[PDB]
Amino acid sequence: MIIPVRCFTCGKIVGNKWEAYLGLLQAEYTEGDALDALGLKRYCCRRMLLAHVDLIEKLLNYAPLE
Amino acid sequence: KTALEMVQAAGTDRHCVTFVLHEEDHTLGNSLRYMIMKNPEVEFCGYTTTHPSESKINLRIQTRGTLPAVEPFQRGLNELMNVCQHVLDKFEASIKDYKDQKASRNE
Amino acid sequence: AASQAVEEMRSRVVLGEFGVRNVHTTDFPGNYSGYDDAWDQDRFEKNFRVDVVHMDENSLEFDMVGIDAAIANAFRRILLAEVPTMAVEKVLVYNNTSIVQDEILAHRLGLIPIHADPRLFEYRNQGDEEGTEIDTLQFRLQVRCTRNPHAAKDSSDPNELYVNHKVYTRHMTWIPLGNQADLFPEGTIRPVHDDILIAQLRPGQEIDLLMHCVKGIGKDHAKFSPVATASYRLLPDITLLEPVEGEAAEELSRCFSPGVIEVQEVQGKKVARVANPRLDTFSREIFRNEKLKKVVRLARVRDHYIFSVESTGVLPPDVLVSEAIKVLMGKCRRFLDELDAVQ
Amino acid sequence: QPMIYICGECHTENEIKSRDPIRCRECGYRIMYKKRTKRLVVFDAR
Amino acid sequence: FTQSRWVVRKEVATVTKLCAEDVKDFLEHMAVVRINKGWEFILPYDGEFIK
Ligand SMILES: [Zn+2]
Ligand SMILES: [Zn+2]
Repeated sequence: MIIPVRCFTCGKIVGNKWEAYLGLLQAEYTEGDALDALGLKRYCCRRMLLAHVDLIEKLLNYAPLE
Repeated sequence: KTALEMVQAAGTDRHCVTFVLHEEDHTLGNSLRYMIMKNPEVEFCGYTTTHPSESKINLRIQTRGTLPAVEPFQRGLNELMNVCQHVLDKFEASIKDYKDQKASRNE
Repeated sequence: AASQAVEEMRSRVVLGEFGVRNVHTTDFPGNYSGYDDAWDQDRFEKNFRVDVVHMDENSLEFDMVGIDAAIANAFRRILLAEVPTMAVEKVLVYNNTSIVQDEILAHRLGLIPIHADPRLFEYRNQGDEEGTEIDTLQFRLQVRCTRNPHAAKDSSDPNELYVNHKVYTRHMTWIPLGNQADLFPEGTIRPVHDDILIAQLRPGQEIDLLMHCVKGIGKDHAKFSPVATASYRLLPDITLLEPVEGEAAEELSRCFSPGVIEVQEVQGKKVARVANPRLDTFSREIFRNEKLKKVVRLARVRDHYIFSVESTGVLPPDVLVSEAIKVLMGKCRRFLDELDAVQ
Repeated sequence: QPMIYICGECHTENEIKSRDPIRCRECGYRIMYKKRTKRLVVFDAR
Repeated sequence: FTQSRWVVRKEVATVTKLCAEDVKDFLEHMAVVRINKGWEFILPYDGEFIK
């Protein structure tokens, strides 16, 4: 649904990387260059952002609102 | 309430005794085993965790002559304490020196 | 001869093509005939040394020379799962109206690192859920999402339609308890990161809750650990048995990481030299090259450990390592006092 | 005093407190949801 | 696109205030991506005066 705070395997904080990752992708980067720019080295951490699906954006469109 | 138990062998005169340490695991077990094995009066020394669902280790000592196994145990603990103290001193000194050099280099 | 074979067997870990060799430790009295291995305190203190090679905020790398794996691994395990920190433990929630469930939201709040110093608080006793100023901290989170009155007609950008539609970790306000307001100056108690996204709202929805923070260790729950990852590795030492000249020198330099091997001109022809072996990852690619399999030897020094501690932000890493060293002293002191009491 | 059910479509508070058949007061919708509780609940962040 | 051969602006959303996805859809019909160089017109110039 929403980005997890910490990488499962090693415990690094990745919860604050989502907006920056999307911004760097928006700048015509590639995923490799973006992930290296954010500083995620161990491949146990790169999959935490490279394989995420953001369902909360789609779910909130069905949520009640005024 | 007690965290240590000594259970002697079947019929041996206190030179074959198992020490049951409570709320411990490999962190102390392996270091203590290493330190005890260095003592040339020890014939056999090893530990084992009883069960994954329990917090214990069974350290075993068998001394060569007749001296009771408690003395090697106490010696090993003391030597380990001294080792860690010395390591702490050296590490702190080195960190402080490097920080001083950083504060005195590039300015 | 037997002398150098035994020396290599007792001082080097040899990386073969199919398996590591000489993995164990054999420096105990009686294992080798020519030597003596009884514990000698002066001989230990003469040879031990520590080299700090790099350090900045939330990072540290240093070397230990002369220590053995049975002790370095104890320090590593202590670092992972016995240095105490502060983590949210109870969440009092009233009026949760977001999409995130209460249990998931509480779990998420559990994992946020806090910037308190865990050396000034005590373990909370069993029961007594209320706590007090000496063994707890408190934060309060309260945000409500509403439509932006000054929104343009575009009606397309979520950042403009709504206000406070994203709940970050900077909306948590420290609530001083007892006399803590005086001892801790303003700004010291706070979440470390300030960017972590907690949840996400739409207009009309509201989150309002209080959370209590207590002291623990990583052995209990992985949210208490102060270290992102702490590890160590043995210093590599590559050695080449015969000189390598010509294009073979370039081939050798390519079978390693960029920095370790260097090629230089001595008379007009390329000579290979192992320059900086610290940087090798041991891809073991030289065993693909048939000709060069027989001219290199791969090994690692047994009594030289290269540590790499990276903290999560609660405390600087050097302090963490100091505490890790002190914990083992604590354990052996505990057992010594116990033994004296029983005798 | 009378209890409030939120309409399932327009989300306008409605009070029934009677056997009156379910139907929204503003729109025609026929589904209602209870409001959240007022008591607090304690969770463990584990 | 009429003013310049290719549009480097990733952030057309900043000018025209739609969500980024709409901007990417709009670019998709008539443009193609060039790495670290923005978007380029999909097909090249022609001798329009021949007619
Ligand atoms: Zn990781
Ligand atoms: Zn209605």
